Formats: sequence, structure tokens, C-alpha cells
Amino acid sequence: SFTTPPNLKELEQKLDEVRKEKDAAVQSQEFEKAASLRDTEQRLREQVEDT
Amino acid sequence: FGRFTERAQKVLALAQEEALRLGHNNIGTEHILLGLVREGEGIAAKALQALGLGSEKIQKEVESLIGRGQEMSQTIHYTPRAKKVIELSMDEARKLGHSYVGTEHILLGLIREGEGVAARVLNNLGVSLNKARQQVLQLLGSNETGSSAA
Amino acid sequence: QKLQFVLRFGDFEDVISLSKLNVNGSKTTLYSFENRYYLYVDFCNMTDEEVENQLSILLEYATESSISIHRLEEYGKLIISEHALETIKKHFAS
Amino acid sequence: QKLQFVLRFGDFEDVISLSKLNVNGSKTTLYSFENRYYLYVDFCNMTDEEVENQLSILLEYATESSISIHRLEEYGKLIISEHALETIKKHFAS
Repeated sequence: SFTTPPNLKELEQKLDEVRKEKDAAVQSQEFEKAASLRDTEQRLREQVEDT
Repeated sequence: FGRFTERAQKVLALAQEEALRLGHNNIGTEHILLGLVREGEGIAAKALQALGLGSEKIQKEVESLIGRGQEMSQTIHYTPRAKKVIELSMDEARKLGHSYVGTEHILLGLIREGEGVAARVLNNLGVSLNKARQQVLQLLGSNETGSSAA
Repeated sequence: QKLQFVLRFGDFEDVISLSKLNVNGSKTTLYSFENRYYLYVDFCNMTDEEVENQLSILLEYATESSISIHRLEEYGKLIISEHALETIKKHFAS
Repeated sequence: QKLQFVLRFGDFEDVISLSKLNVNGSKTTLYSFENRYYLYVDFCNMTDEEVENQLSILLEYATESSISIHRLEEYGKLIISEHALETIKKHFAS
């Protein structure tokens, strides 16, 4: 049944790539360039868990 | 050598700067010392500057050595003194919890090397060798990083 | 007692959660140091009771860093320059 | 503080490197011991502060020999008596 719920392991992979972009962006500032990357991150995050 | 933070490597190369600039053909520990205080905001640099030894104070003594100098600076490399001091910093960084060794350890390394060129420079400019290492020590350690709690 | 405190935040997602909360007259500077983000709140002035107060909320998402502030400031990396709480909400929301 | 010090050199080329500067105020005699050249600077006409000064330079190219001074003076081998430093530059560099 749960042989990966919707295969949203792929989701998690994205959420990582984000973290990086996001992360590195917050360090440079890259204000809105961290902001939107963050938003893309937590967007992903919840998306994983629901599926 | 072979591992080192910028700050360490930087004080060391700054010695070479002193090689030609003071003409010390091969750069002793005095130039390493100068290196520490001449990078300003290195923990070593800062330390010497606390004790009152600015770039000036050190360099004045240093200039009283070869003093600009054999600017040809035959074998613009380290000396056995300076290479030892560098090695000592490595041990002074093992000691202080820095794997890639920083400025601080090099000032500590000078102290270690208390008959060295730095050391004698410092004993002419007053400043006791252990008060100098003191100042550096008290700006290192007491950390918890890679974590936020447990 | 201290009136400027040095706080450690865990993973960045903790900081997002945090970002949606407080500043309260605190210029504040956010360092990155061994993967974790430190947030240095520097209350211009508060009284000790008041600073411990404000500092509570922050420290719901942070813990109080044992890393002396000049240690962070040197071998860390800037994330946000001295308006960090205010800024992180931008820079971690919308 | 003694006005006379004994410093040790590695490869001869290290001694040579020193030789290319300073022998003023230092009568100096150069000994041979385990392929290292020990160099005895004997500051004549100096004060303690002045010796700590001078001695810096010497030990910039050397390290400070741990040899007891009557041991050096005895069981060494002169390479240069006289003003050793003046002499090493002649006898090794040209």
C-alpha cells in the first residue's frame, strides 16, 4: 500500500534543491531571491507529507 | 603547512612580504609576528593589538633587525625558525580546537617558540610571552556549533 | 545581565516558522556557521527582565548560543545585516 | 641576560643565508657538530636589550642551540675563528 504513497519521494528531492537555492540565497541576500525560494520550499514540504 | 585556514597562511606569507620589505633574506619568526599584527582583525592580530602591539610597534623592532635591508632577499623563503613557528601553530590549533589552523594559533606558536625571532622582538617590545598567548586563547573555544541543542 | 544575546537556529525551516514572528525593536544579525543559522539579537537597550522577556519568544525557535558573538561574527557568514528578524520575514515569506 | 648566544644551523646553505648580513658587534666563531654548523655569536660591546635585539636576526636563520657554552667552545670544530659571520660570506657565497 505504502510502497511510497504517490511516489512523492520526488517531491522531497525538489524540496532539497530548493533548500539549497533558498539557503544560499538567504546568506547572500538575495532578499526576494531567498523569499521566493523559501516559499517554493515550504510549498513542497507540505505537498510531500499530504501525498 | 599542508592544512591551514587563510588567516594562518596569510600571516606566514606576510612574513615573506617582510622578507623583501625589510630585507630579511629568509624570513624569521619576527616577520611571522609582524604578519599576525598586520592582518589587523585576525584573532592573533587583534590579540597583539590588545596588548598594545600594533603593526607599528612590532614593525619598529623588526625594522631594527635588517631594516630595509637586503631587498634582494636571497632565498625569499622561510627559515628553520619560521617553519618551526608555523608547525607550532598547528599544535597550538590542535590545542585550541581548530583543524585548519588560524591566525591565533600562530601568535600562540610564537609564544611556544619563546627564544624565536618573534619572541625576542616581543621581549624587546616588553610584552611577556604568556600574556600574548593569553589574549589569543581568550578569543577561542567555548563553542557549540553544527547543532543548536541535542 | 546581558542585553544582547546570541541565539542559534537549527535548520532553515525553523527560521521560516520563526520569520512569521517577532522583531520588537531588535536590530539583529543572522550568521551561517556549520550549517546552522545563528541569530544574534541585539536589543538596543532593554532592561534585564525585558530582555529575558523578548528573548523568550526568539528562543522558542532558537536556543541561546554558547558561541561568543565575536566567534560567530568572525568565522561565520552574514545572512542578514542588522535588521535580521524584520528582513528574514521578507527573505523567507513571499 | 647573557651577552653571548649559541645558535644552530641546518644545511650549510642556511648559514650562508645568515652570512649575507650582520656580524657587527658580534665577534663570532663557527663550530661544526653533527653536520649542523653551530654559530657562536659573542656579542662584545653590547647590553642585554641590545643582545636580545641582535640575537633576533641570528635566530631568524638559525634556531637557538641548546649546547652548554663550554661544550660548544671545546668539543666543536672551528670553521671560522675570528669574525665567523664576515668569513662565512667570503668562504661560501662568492
